[PDB]
Amino acid sequence: AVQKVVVHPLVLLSVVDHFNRIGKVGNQKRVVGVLLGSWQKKVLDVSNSFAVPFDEDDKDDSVWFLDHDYLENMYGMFKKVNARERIVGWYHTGPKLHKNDIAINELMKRYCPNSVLVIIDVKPKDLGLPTEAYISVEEVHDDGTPTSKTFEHVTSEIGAEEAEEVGVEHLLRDIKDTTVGTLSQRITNQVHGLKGLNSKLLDIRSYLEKVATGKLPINHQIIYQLQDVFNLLPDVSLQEFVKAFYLKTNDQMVVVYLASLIRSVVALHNLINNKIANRDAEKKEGQ
Amino acid sequence: VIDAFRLINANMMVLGHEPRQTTSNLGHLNKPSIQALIHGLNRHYYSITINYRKNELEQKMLLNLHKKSWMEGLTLQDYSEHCKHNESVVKEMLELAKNYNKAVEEEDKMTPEQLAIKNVGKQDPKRHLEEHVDVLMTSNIVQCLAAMLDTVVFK
Amino acid sequence: DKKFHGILDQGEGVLIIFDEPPVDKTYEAALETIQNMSKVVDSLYNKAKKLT
Amino acid sequence: TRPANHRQLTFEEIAKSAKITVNEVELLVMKALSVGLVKGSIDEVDKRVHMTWVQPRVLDLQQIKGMKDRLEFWCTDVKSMEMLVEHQAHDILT
Amino acid sequence: LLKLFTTMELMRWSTLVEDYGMELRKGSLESPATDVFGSTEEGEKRWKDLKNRVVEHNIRIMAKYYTRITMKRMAQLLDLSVDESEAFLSNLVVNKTIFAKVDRLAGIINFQRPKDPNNLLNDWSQKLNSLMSLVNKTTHLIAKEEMIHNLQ
Repeated sequence: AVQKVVVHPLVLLSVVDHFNRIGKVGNQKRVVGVLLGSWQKKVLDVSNSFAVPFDEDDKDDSVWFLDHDYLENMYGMFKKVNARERIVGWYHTGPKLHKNDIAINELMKRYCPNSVLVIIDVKPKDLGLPTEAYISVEEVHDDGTPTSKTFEHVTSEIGAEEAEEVGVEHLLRDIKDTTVGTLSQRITNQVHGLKGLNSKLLDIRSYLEKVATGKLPINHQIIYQLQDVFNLLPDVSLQEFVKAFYLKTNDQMVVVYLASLIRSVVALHNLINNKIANRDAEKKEGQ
Repeated sequence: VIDAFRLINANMMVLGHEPRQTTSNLGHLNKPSIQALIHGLNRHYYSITINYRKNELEQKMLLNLHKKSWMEGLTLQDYSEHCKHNESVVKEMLELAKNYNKAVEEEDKMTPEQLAIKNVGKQDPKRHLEEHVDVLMTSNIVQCLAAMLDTVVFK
Repeated sequence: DKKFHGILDQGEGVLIIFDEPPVDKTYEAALETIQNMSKVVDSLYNKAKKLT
Repeated sequence: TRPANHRQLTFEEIAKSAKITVNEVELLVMKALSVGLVKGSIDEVDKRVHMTWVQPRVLDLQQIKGMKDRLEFWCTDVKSMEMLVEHQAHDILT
Repeated sequence: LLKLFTTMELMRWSTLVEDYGMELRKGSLESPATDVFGSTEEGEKRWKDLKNRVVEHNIRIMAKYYTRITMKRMAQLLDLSVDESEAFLSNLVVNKTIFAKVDRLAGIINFQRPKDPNNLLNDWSQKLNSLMSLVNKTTHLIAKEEMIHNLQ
């Protein structure tokens, strides 16, 4: 199992590039490639990738051709180029998982005993990362239903080598805004977090709408998880949590006040120095 | 740092020719570096200007780099660690306040070397005090706002 | 002598014992910093009004 | 069945519900906690069983709908503060 | 017996002795009974130590399950009188094995340490973090079920 996975800007760029290549060549709506990386302790760093010729139908959910001969040729060649980048999984640029994903994961597992799929949604997004990482795992159902292979999510994030960071920063030299300030950036992070929480709640609400109306069968694991969450929701009017909140709010506002006073004194010192310099310069000019 | 090149012909450079045609004013790349000039630029090879392609789509993922999940956006720092950090930082602020009182005293007193050679090798109470107030105020304001937003949204 | 935090109720004849909270060091440091920055502001008087 | 706020159970209530006595409800509650079906604590001085979590239970369609309404309320609150923060910090907010 | 001592639940020493005592301290001619509790000075000491271990187990269970308790009940559940029970609890507290404040006037014992604002807000923030993680997990389950039941 892999709890954490780090994808790289080179991987993202190559995935976008492969999607564009296939779009220009024909019309598939999805592209699949192989993903090479390292195995830092319980952390999968996927450093590179290469496209492989993949095709599938839209109806049977079983008619799909993946060229593992091309896969192994390209992998051995990339091994000749660089050795540390071993097969670590595969990627497919679908907006969402597919039925074939389990079979393709088995085909990859024929190569990597612990293969991690990463859906790299090439379509631009706003409230989430572009990579969704999954790992196949057997689901031993408690209700006696037969055990079946299923995809399990693993926390995925984007990280860069030193050179990758240098390159991406050069590319974003004029777009990325760095004159924001730490406080402004953190407030932006807070509002983005609120937006993400709202998006997750809206997804759950839509699923509940579908289930209640009847499109989706009752999923007992999901219902268990939902009621566990709703029970985990805290109470902020207990008359003891309120006292603790006020006590810590004051314990923080005292420090904020001290810092503000110190900043005010420093600003007054700067003003005194500036006015002293101004008078000295003016008097010397008048001399 | 990257540069494109193609080689000048020995034949032409001996038979008096410039192996580049100056139709445009695009020969102002960077005032080529002395390293390249001494290593053989403008004699055996020439530099070709380099630009880049902007798609506004790859740039979206390059921006998605450094991005933090809403978990991190809404997480509150460990309150015990936060209190310990505030205590410590206020302690260094106290010491720097003593040193700032000392420095402001013997600042206008004499300024022959105060300009540049009175802080080298010695701590600057004003600068470090500014740094401490900035960092602690950022932390405290951010955690207060996070706590309040959490108290409401997770009700 | 502060060898334990408690109060002796004579009437009933009992001994109440308090888990006295520790003294906050942040406020101690804040007050001392306020004093030192008051010294700084006095020095700022001295610089400014004499020069300004 | 009890809500998430007034989920304090008295020995008398549990005894009436389970046809046991207040002297055995205490052992019953400790057995429940040990087997892990519920989480909480017991205050026998006031004979109140504070509870904070129960084993997830199957829900009917009406219960799913009620949970959906609760989720809608939560989503409205989240959206309200998203809007408030954005509007109040619009200047600095990037 | 090992199961009883490794179970996270109370156990009365009276029933412990009744069910097991006759076949640990004596008896079991078919399967010789060990000498760990034989009728000799050291065996008596070991039996008293077993009683102490039983009381310690009961006190630990009550400490972890109870927010508050009265001595008249703690002694009853420990099969000791109020004086011996409170002396044992005082010994444990002094040794710092178990924390418990004993309000003798009201005849109460509470095993909960005084509420700290830091601890309270830390518990609240941990609840919030677990809630965010659980909503992420549940939405991943939503995605999985939608994948399985949406295309066909």
